Amino acid sequence: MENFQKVEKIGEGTYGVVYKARNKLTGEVVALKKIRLTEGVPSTAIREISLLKELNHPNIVKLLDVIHTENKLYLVFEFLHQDLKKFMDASALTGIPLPLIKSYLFQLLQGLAFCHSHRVLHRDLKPQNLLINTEGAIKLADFGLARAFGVPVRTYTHEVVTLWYRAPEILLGCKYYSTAVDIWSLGCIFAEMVTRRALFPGDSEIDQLFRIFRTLGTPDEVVWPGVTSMPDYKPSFPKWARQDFSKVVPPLDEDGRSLLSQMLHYDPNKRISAKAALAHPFFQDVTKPVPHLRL
Amino acid sequence: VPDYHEDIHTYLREMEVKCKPKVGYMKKQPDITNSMRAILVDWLVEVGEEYKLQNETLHLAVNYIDRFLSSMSVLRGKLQLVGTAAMLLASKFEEIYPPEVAEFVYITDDTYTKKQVLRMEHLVLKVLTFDLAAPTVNQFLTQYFLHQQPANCKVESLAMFLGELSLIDADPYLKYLPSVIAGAAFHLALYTVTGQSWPESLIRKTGYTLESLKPCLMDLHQTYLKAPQHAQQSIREKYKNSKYHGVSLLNPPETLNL
Ligand SMILES: c1cnn2ncc(-c3ccnc(NC4CC4)n3)c2c1
Repeated sequence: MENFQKVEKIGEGTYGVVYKARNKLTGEVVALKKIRLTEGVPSTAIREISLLKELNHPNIVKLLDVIHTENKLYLVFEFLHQDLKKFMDASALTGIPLPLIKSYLFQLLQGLAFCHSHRVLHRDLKPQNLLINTEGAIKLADFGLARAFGVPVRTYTHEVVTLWYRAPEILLGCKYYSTAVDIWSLGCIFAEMVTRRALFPGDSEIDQLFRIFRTLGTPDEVVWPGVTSMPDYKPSFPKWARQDFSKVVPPLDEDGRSLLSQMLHYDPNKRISAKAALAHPFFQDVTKPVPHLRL
Repeated sequence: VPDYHEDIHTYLREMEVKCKPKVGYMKKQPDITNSMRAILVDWLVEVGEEYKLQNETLHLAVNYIDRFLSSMSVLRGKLQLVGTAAMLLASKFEEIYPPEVAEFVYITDDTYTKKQVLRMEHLVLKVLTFDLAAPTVNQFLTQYFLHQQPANCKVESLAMFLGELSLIDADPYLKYLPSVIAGAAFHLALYTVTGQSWPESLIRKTGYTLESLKPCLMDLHQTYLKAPQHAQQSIREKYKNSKYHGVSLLNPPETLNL
């Protein structure tokens, strides 16, 4: 651990503190993830390492080294400058240009496609777990709640996942996760880059569910076979009408809406996969623009 | 969704080679026999039941133990500490809410201190070079069940049972990759319950012809037959339950007509 120079805190979070650091010998700049050590090695740290070690991809953060002492455990990442949320906050007045939104989404979908085709669910995609550099890249980060699904992953009864990007199937109390929950999250992020505002900013689970309904309509058995049966569905749910996606995402072309409606599809089984979305017309003209970031 | 299933199979198939223990390690271990390990794995099945853990946890735990022993000389009195730490790591990796360490201490009749179990955990991680995302006979059965027409729980429950039994006896089941043991498990379970065979689709998916599965399938059929005599009886007990359709009380066929 002595070959590393701490530079500054660049990240927070419950998982641990993230520092920008410099390799005193090679010069390489890195992000260090500190974990204090009493229940042994944290489960989230065990999953994050073992899974990232499989996933070498340009749109997944590179875990460079894991350095384990007795009393401390550091995860050494390739450095990235800021996260998507901080960039979004900064683009509030001017907006993120559509050429870049497309670029980001395209890459996000490539990261997720590579994850899912290596049996890895991210489970917690949100703008803060997505890292951008000055050169146009965006990468999937934080894999503490990530899971391998060689065997189908059962859903926790107390979903520690973020509220706003949560898929309807979870909120309605389905038994298992599936790749669909990662697509849903991205959908919501995609809409957010477009609208400058969070698409479903709920207070509670029921407020999050109702917000999803007011926009996309309240699902029935036709649109979602078996929805009524689901453990947390209620008969007394309001029947809201599906809204015009041109009023939900005004500045998006037809393909953009086409794609967004498909990522925000109700039935997890019919919802688009990351693999398929890459082939969607929307990306026919995809470029790789540079963002304008701040210190 | 279907789109990834194929990519995942081919990936697991690639990975199972990588995360696989050395075939003839027991002979290089000068203080543990196959028996000692059988006694350990069976105990972990008891542990699994006691804490209502996924079977997948057990399957992982076994892979960790096996790879650990594949490169570390271990004395017999410390084997359980190896077994324990592995079950803790498998639990942390797989389970939703894993059991408290204090409790993996508790199930060893306090043979080891809390500090001993935690130090072992860190050492297992070291030797396994953090690579815990191992393919299991279970992960492979899950993929195969999608190819059923239609889904038959007795078949699944039998395959699970059959493949679980394979964990106990290092002889002969280290010889085979999880994907093979799973394939042998599946056909044997399906043959017993429905009378059908290793389906044409799965042959195409796996590349395994039924004839290619014969060797493994021969040994598994034997394990199934001698199941009630075996010195380790936790799995048979576990699979007597109504939940697993009481599959361990189904009589094996005497010949496999192969
Ligand atoms: C948030 C949460 N978990 N987590 N793990 C690794 C990273 C990471 C990797 C690479 N660069 C950065 N820096 C970013 C904060 C700007 N962070 C990160 C960020």
